[PDB]
Amino acid sequence: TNLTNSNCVEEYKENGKTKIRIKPFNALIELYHHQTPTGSIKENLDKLENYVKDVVKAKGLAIPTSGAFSNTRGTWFEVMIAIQSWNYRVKRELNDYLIIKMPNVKTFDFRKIFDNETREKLHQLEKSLLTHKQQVRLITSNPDLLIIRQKDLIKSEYNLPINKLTHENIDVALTLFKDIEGKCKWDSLVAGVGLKTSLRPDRRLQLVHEGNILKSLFAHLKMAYWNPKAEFKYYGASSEPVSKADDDALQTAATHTIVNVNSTPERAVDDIFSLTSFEDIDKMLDQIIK
Amino acid sequence: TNLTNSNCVEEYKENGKTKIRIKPFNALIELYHHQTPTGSIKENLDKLENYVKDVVKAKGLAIPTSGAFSNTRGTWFEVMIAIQSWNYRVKRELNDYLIIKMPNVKTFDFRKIFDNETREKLHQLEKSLLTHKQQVRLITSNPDLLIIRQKDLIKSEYNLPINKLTHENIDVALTLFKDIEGKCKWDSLVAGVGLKTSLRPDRRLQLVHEGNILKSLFAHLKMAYWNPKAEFKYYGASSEPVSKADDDALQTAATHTIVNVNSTPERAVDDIFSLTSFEDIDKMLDQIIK
DNA sequence: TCGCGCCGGCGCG
DNA sequence: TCGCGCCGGCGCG
Repeated sequence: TNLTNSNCVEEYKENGKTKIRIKPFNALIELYHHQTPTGSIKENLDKLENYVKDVVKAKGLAIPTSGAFSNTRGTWFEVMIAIQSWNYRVKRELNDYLIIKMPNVKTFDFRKIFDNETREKLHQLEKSLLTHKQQVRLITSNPDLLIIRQKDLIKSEYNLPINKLTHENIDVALTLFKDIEGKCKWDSLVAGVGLKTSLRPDRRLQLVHEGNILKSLFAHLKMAYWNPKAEFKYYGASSEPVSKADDDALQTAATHTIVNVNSTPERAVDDIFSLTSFEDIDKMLDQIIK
Repeated sequence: TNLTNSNCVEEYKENGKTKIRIKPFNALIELYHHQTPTGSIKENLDKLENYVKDVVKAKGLAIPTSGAFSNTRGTWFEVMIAIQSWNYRVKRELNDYLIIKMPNVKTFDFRKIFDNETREKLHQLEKSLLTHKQQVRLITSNPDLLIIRQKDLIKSEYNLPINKLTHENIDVALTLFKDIEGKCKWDSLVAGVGLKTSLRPDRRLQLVHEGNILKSLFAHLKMAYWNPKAEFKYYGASSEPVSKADDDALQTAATHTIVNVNSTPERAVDDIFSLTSFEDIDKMLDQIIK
């Protein structure tokens, strides 16, 4: 029952004071180093949170703020999803798919996945958009999850499953994006997913912005390569129940598709998934892919 | 120095426990009942926050959570802006403008401001968007601030300035939206503003969604009334410094304007204002209006 | 009851 | 240092 030797929380100094820092990956390793998480997702998140709370208590330290936990829970959910997605393509034996948890736009802009030709197409768009009196851009956060269909990206090292959470295992899932840098043909990118532990009426609209901007960059590519068949879909996924009001908001259109009376309107977010269990991650990936 | 008789915090029961509730309007009245706020905005917000914090301390009660303050600060800033905007149109003598702090989409959907003819134009769009296999919508939060140019809406009661914050004064500013219900011609709506005490890379993109959706509803109206001259602009306003990265994000395009090579692209958010002082609110309104 | 729309406090490079 | 992108906890009808 000894919790005082845990490293899921770290001490550091700032302005002559000792401060507390949650180490979200350490919490995952210290709970899941023999087996990867199973059952209800939300409960595992609360379990991890109550674990760090017990640790700080046992060490006699100040409880981390709600913001620290907001941040921390976001990472847990993403890593749970990234690991489950890694194992999905192994057990399904998807020789030509990758599901990749992306870092932030500054560490690695998702545009860097694309081959030289496609990056130049996007550079032409970006540069022309700035060639006006009123300069415009197309900025969004990196998608949390990207689904890429390209057979020659898959190496045999990806075909070893993750049965336990180590520093080494979490590292490989979270640096997967590095292997595909400058290698994806434009239509290899088939889907992205936004991952949220919970939704708010304000925060759910960030999923619409994301889908809208991504589908707008993709529609440019479809015209630059005059391909009417290639599709890019954008999805949402919550760990909580999704309400009617959440559902309506996320039916919102990618606005460039609704200008004309005889256009068929596209949703910016094609579907929203309520991931109750780890089995639901597999279910979600089944729908997105097949 | 007696803080124990203050009503800026309220006690209420929930599951056999006594809970604390900030009363954000009471905090404003108890600080500004002789004169309306002046000087630096951010400092007045911190002043109001430190006032309720001193009150709970003096009463020996639990300090409200950061979420309670997040909520509370949002209301203070909006009311400060609403009151300053009320006084702006008086001192400028804008006989044909109203600046209105809107409630939420459920209390009063901003679409209800419009006259019967324009509401039917939007109902045709909404209903047709649902008349597909994949149903789509155009959902956003209500704009925080709306600027309406229509001379016949202005009554003489609006021309009395607000020199002190009472329950009665805050009520009139915050129910102003009720007077214009079903009265605005479509092109009377000239601007909306999103008001934020601070920005985040995620949260600032909600201003882009808002602008994008609003300009998409307005572009429909421009076509339904075949008017190439009518404009609707969308603006942001922070109480903190705005960074280069905030600036870039909010240069993002209303995506329906960038489809074609010879389109002139429009920003979804036309400008972002950093409101340091109350004088800056006046400055901002000067640019938006004239 | 919950729906709305608010925003602060992160861990990490 | 700050930029990224995370999300919980509201007051109110």
